[PDB]
Amino acid sequence: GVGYSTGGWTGGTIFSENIVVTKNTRQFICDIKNGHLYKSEVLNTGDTAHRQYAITTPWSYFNFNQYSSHFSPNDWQHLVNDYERFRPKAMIVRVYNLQIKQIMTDGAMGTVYNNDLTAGMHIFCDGDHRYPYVQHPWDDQCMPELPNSIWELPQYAYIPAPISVVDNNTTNTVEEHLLKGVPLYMLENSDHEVLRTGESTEFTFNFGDCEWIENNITFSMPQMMYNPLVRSRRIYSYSGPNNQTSNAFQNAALRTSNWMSGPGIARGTHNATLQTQSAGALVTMVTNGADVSGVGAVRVGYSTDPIYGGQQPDSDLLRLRYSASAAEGQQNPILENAARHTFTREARTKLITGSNGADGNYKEWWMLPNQMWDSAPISRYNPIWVKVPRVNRKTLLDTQDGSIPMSHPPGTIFIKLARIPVPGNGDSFLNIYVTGQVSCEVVWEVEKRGTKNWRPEYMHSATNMSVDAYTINNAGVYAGAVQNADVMQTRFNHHKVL
Amino acid sequence: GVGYSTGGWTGGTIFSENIVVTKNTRQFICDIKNGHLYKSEVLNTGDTAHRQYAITTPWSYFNFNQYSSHFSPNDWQHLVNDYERFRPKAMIVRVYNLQIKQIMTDGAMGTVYNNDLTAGMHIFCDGDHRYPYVQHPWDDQCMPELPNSIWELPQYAYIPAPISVVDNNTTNTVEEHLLKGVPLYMLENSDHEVLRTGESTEFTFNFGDCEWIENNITFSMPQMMYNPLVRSRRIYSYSGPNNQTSNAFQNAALRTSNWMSGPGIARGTHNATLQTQSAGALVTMVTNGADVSGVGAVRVGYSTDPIYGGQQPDSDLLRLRYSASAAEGQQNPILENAARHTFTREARTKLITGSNGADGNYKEWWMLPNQMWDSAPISRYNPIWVKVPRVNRKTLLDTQDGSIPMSHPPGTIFIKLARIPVPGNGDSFLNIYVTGQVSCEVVWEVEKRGTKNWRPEYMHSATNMSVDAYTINNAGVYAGAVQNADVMQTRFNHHKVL
Amino acid sequence: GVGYSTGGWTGGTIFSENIVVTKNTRQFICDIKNGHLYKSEVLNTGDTAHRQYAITTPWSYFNFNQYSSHFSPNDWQHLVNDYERFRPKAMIVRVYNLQIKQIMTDGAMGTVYNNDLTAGMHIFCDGDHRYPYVQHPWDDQCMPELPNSIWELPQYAYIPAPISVVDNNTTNTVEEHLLKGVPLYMLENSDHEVLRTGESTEFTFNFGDCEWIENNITFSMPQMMYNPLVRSRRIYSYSGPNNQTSNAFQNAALRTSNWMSGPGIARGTHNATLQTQSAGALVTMVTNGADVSGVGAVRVGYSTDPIYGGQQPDSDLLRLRYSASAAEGQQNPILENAARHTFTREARTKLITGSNGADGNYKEWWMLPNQMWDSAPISRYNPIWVKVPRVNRKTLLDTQDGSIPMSHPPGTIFIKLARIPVPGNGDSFLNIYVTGQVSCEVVWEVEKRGTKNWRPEYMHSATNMSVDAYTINNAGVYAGAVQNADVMQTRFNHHKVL
Amino acid sequence: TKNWRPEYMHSATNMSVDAYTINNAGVYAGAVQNADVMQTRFNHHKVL
Repeated sequence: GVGYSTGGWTGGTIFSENIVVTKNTRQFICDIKNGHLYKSEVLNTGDTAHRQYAITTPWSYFNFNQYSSHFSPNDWQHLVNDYERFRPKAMIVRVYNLQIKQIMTDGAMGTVYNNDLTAGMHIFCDGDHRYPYVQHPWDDQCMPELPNSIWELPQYAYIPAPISVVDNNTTNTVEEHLLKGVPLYMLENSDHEVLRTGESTEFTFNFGDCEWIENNITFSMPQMMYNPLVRSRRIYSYSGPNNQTSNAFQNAALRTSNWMSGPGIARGTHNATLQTQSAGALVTMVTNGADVSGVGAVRVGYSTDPIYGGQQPDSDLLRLRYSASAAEGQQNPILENAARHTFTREARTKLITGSNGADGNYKEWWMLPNQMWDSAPISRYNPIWVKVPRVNRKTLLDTQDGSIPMSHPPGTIFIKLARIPVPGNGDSFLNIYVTGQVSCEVVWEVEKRGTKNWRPEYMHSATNMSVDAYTINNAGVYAGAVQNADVMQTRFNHHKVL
Repeated sequence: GVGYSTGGWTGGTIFSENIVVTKNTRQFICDIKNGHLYKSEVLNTGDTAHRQYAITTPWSYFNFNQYSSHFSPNDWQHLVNDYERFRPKAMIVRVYNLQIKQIMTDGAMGTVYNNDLTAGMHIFCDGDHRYPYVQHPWDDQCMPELPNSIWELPQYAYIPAPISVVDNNTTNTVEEHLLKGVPLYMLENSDHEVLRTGESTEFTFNFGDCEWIENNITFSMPQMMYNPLVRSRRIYSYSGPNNQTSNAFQNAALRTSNWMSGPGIARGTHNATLQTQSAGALVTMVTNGADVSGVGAVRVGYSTDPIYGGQQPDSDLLRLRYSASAAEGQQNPILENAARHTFTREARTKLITGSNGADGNYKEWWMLPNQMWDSAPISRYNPIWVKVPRVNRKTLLDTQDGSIPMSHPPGTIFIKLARIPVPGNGDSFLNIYVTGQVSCEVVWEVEKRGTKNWRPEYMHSATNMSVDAYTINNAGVYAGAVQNADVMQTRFNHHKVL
Repeated sequence: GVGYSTGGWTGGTIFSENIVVTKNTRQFICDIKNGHLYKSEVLNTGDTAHRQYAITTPWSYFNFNQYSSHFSPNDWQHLVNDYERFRPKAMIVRVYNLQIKQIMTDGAMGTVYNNDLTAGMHIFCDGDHRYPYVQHPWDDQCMPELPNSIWELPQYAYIPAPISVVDNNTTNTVEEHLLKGVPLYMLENSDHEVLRTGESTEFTFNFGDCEWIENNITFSMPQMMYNPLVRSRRIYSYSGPNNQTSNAFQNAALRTSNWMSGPGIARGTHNATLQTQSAGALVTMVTNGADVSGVGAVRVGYSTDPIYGGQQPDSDLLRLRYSASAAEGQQNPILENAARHTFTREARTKLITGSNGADGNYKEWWMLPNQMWDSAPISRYNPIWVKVPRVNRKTLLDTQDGSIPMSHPPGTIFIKLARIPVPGNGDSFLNIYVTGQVSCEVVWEVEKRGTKNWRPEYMHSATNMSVDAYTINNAGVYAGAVQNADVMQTRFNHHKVL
Repeated sequence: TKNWRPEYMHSATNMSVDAYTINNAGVYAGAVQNADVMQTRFNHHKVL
C-alpha cells in the first residue's frame, strides 16, 4: 500500500471579482503527548500566580484561526487595498503523506529513526463541538505564516472548572459539592479515524452567513450629517443671565443629531504582574458560594481586555497590542489600532452640566439607544473567528478583537499516535511520532466597491513599511511584520459616505 | 498489503426510546503464553491451600462480560435512571489493525522492537462452546472500563477435573481409574483463522429471548396487597385460655395471604483463610469413591456464595461484596446490595409455635410453593451473563449474581501468535507479540415505563457520590467507583405496584 | 334526558354442555367517603395491636371475587355435581339506572331526600392495575349473595408501606430515608368517566388461559399405582442381624415409587391475640435496616396462613376456616377442607431411620423433585381469583386458597360522587349520595367428564345439609350455609384414575 | 453529552420527608424546602 504520493503540494492565491482562494500546505510533526494518558494538572503555579485546574490530553490539534497563515504578505496587501469587504466562505482541509517512525536511542549514534508501516494515527474532527473548544483568538502555534516552516502541533488541554471554586473540597461543603460535579471529557468517547501511511483524509467546513469584515473609514461622524448652510429649526432653552429662561437657534453648520458614539469603558489599567495573574482591564469572577479568601481577584477571576470599544481609551497601554509571538527569545509588539483614520472609532463623550459650557467626561459610556460606530480594525496578524459560547442570553456582541463571531466555528481537528504497547509490561510503550502534510484551502467571499471621492486614498504601500518587513536573513530565519506599518490595516483604507 | 487502516475507532453510546447502543474500542496486547505449548499444572499450592489440577494453554482470550466495559459512568447513569427494564440484544466484535513485532534484546539498548510482516496471528471463536467455558462471573481482565487503557489479554486455562479425585492414582484403584478417563482439550483441534497485519475479522452474537434486568422497587410486600378498611372473612382457630378452642376474625388491615418470601439460607459464614481455600458459605464437594482423607473439605470441595437469596442474611460478611479489582496494590470494596429499597428482598420468616406469639426463626428457608420475590440487584460493575451448565436437571435458577443466565452465552474469542520456530533447533522459537484494536458494539433492548406515583423517586444523583468518583489524578491513573453510592444500583430506582 | 330506563334487571343461570352463564344484578349505594379527600391514617391501634400505615381515598369500589355472588346455591349444586372442571372465561359488568340525591336534614322530619339531576358520579376502572390492587381473597362486602339485597360499596384504601419501617423517621436515619421515598397514589391522576342520571357504562374482562378448577378425588395415592399380584424386581439392602448386609425382594402388593406427596409445613399455631396482631402460622417480616425494637414480630411482619399444603396439619386450628361474615353480630364458621375424600391431600411423610422400622416424622416437608398432589378444595363461599404480585421470581404457586392466581385479574371498578362544593366557603360541600344497579354476567367454561367407575359417587344432596341451609326467616333475613355440609365442596365429588 | 462523569439529578433522597404529601386531615403539602422545588440550571452540563 505504501509508496504512493497520497497527495501533493498546494499553494498560492487566486483573485477574482467576487472571490479569493487561498491554498496553503505545511509539513507537520506530532509527539506522543503526555504519558499517552489524560492527566489532571494544576498549571501556572507561582505562589502569587493564578494557578488553573486543567485536564491535559494525549491529543494534539490543528488551528487555522489566523489570517497570516492564509495570505502571503503580498496577497494580503492586494486584498486590503483593492477590496472593501470580505469574509470566509468555505474551508477544505486535507491530512496526508503520513509517515510514522519510531525512535530508538541506542546510545551509539542513537536516535536513528526507522519507519513503522502498520503504525496508525488517530484523527478526529469534533465538528459539532462536543468537546471543549480551544481555538481561542490570538493563540500561538497556528498554521505557520511561512510555508516550508514546520508545524509543531500543540497538545490539547482544557479547563474543566475555575480552580478556585474547588480549592478546598475538604474543609468546605460548597467547594466540595461543586467538585463532585466537575465534568470530564475524553475523545476516545466518539468515533474517529485511524490511518496507516498509505492513507489520507479530508474535512470540509462552511462558514454560514457569517459577519463581514468591513474595510472602510469616514472622516465624518454620524452627528455631522448636515448642510452647514441651512439652519435647523430646533430652538433650544438655556439658563440665561441672572434668573430667567431664554431660547435660541444654533445658526447653520451647528446642529444636534440623534446619534451618539459607540459604548465602552475608557478607564482602568493592566495588572503589573499580569504575566502570572489576570491582567485584564476587567476581571469578572464567579463563585457559587465557594471560598476564595484573601486574594486579589486578579488571582481568582478571568480577564477580558480591551474594553474601550467605541470610545477613546483615556490612557495608552489599554490598547490591544500583539506579537506574532510567542516563544521566549525576542519578537516585536505591534498594534493594529495604531493607525486611527475613521471617525466613528475614537470617541470622547462629555455631558454639559453648567450653562457656561463646563463639561463632564464619561469614562464609562454604557449602552444606550441610538449609538453608532464601526467595528475595531484587524490585520494580517489578527485572528479570524471566535466561538460564541452556548448561552441563551447575548448582548450586542461586537468583538474588540475584530474576529468573526460564530456559533458554529470551524471544528477542531485532533490527532494522536496509536498507543503501541509493549510486552514485558512495566506499562511502557513504543516511542513513535508522526509527520505528514496538511493543506488548507479557504474560499473567501470578496466584494469590491467604488466611490465618487475625487481625491486619492490611503494605501498600504511598503514604501512606508520597515526595511526588515517580511524577510529572510542569513540564517534561514524569517521576519514577519516588524512595525505597525507592516501589519496592514482594516479601517485604514476606503472612504465611505454614511 | 500492509499500510491500510483496516479499521477505525468506534465509541460512544446512543439512546432511543426502545434501544441503546454501546460502542467501545480498546487497544490490546498479547504475549506468547506458556512455552507455546500446553502444560499440566497444579496451581494454588500453599501446603494448606486448595491446589487445583489445570491445563494451561498457549492461547489468550477476550472477555466482555462486564457492564462497566460498555457504558461510561454517565451513560450508565441515564440508563438506570430513565429505563425500567433492559437486556442485551446483539453484539458485534471486530479485531483489526493488527501489528506483530518481534523482540530482540541485544544487550546494548535491547528490546528494540521490529515489525514482522508475514507473521500470523491465530484467532478462533468457540461459538458453540466445544471447549471449556471460562467467562466466569466477576473475572478480572475484561475489556477495560476506560477506553484508551490497554487490554492485556488473559491466558487461557481450565480445570479438567477436581484435583482431589486423582490425588493418588498410584496407591488407590478408584482415584486411578478416574484419572484414566480425565479428558484433554486443545484448540488446534478445530478450524480457525490466521491473519497477517493487513487483515481483520469480525464476529457477531445474538442474545436470544434472554432474561430481562428489572430495575424496580416496591415498599410493599406480596402479603400486603389488601384494603385496611375491609375485613377478611377468614375466622381462625387458636388455643384459648385453659383448655378449649375459641375462634376469631382479624379486624381489617390485618390479613393472611398465600404468598411467602423468597427462599435462601441466611446463616453460615466465610472461611478465615479463604484467600487460599474455598471461602464459600457453601462447599458442595463430590468424589466418586476417591480418597480425600483428612482435610477440611474447604480444601476439597468448591464454594458457592452468596446463599441468602430472598432472605435477609443473619450476619454481615455474607453480603456479596466486590471490587473492580483485582491486581495486588490497593482497590476499594463495594457492595451493590448495600442499598436496600425493595420490600421483596430482605425477608425474615418466622414460624409461630406457641399461642402467646413466641416465634421461631428460619435461618434456612427452603423452596416451597407460592414464594414471591425480586432478583438480586446489579450495578455498572456487575457481570452481564453466566453460562448455564449442560445438565439435564435444573432448579428455579435465580442468580444471586444478578447476571443473565443463558445456555448459549457469547462465545469466547481466542488468540495466540503463530509458533514461528527457528533453525539451530534447541526447540526454541522467535519471540514476537501482538497488538491491535478490538471493537465491541452491543445493542441493548431497553424499555421505559411510567407510573401513577405522585411523589418523586430515588435517583442516582452524583450529588451523593464520592468526590473521587470516576476520575483521573495527576499521574494518568483512573479511579472508578470508590464507594457504594457510585456503583449505581438496580432495585434502587422505580416504584412498581404488584 | 332523565326518565329513561337506561337498563333492566338481569338474573339467572344457564347450563350448556361446555359453558355456564351467570347473570346477577344488585342495587347498590354509595356515601361520600372521607372528607371528599385523601387521608393518611394509622389503623388498628390497640397499644399492643399491629397498627398499619394507610392512605384512605374518597373512592369506593365493586368486588366480584366470590363464587357465592354468581351462583344460586341450587345452581352451584348442579355445577359441582355434574361438571368435573370449570373456570371463569369472561365477565361483563354494567353500571346504570343511576340516581343521585342530596340529603337535607332540616331538623323537622329531616333527611327528606331530593333528586339532584345534573349531579355527576365518577366511575373509573383500573384495568391495567396502575393503582394498588385490593380485591384480596376472602374480603367482605363483595357483591351480595342474595339478589334483592343492597350492596354497600366499601371505601378504597391501601397500605403504602409497612408502618414499622418509618416508625421513627425523626431519630433514625434509615427509617427516615425510607420514609422519604414512600409513594402516593390518587385516582384523579388518570382519565375516567363522569355520568349524570340519564347515563350508563359497561366494562368487559377476559380471563386468559387461567387455571382450571379441578373437582375430583382419588382413593389412590401416586405411590399405589401397581399390580398387587406382580412382584417388583427391586431387591433392597438392609442391615441384617448382628453385623452384615443382607438383601431382599418385597413380595408383590408392596413396592416403592418415584412419587412423594405434596410439600408443606404441618406444624405451628395461631397467635392468641390474633384479632389484633398477625395471626398467621407464618409471619415473614422485612425491614431494610429500620428499627422495629422490642415487639413480637407478630406486631411487625405480615401473616400468611395456612401452610400445610399437601401435608396433613399436625393439629386442628391450622385449618382454613371461614365465614360469609364479617360484620359483628353473629355468623357461623365453616371449613371447606372438612370433608377429606381425596388421597393426594392429607399426607404424613416419615423417614425410616433405624432398620427395626422406627420412623421420623417430617413436620416440615420442603419442596423436592417428584412431588405429586392435588390443589386445595373450594366451595361456593371461596374466593375466585388472586392477583399474582409483580415480582420477577416465582415458585410453584399452588394457592392454599383454591383461588385462581392470575397476573391480570379483573380490574377494579371505582366510583365516588362529584365533590359539589358550596359557596360561603368554609371548605364544605353538598351532601349527596348515589344508588344504582350493577349487573355482572360471567361466562364460565365448563367441562363434563365420564368414568368407567361402576359404583355410585358422593353427591352434594341437601339431604345431608342443615335445615336452615339457604333460607329466609320471619324477618326478611337470609341464612346462607350454616354448616360444612352446605358449602358444597371441590375434591368432594368425582373419582379419577391417575 | 460526551461528559464521562455522572450529573446532578433531583433525587427525592435529598428532599424533605414532608415533600409532596397528605397528612391526617386531608391537607396537602407541596414543596417544603428548596431541595423539593426541583430546578432549572440544576442539571445538565453543556460545553459552550
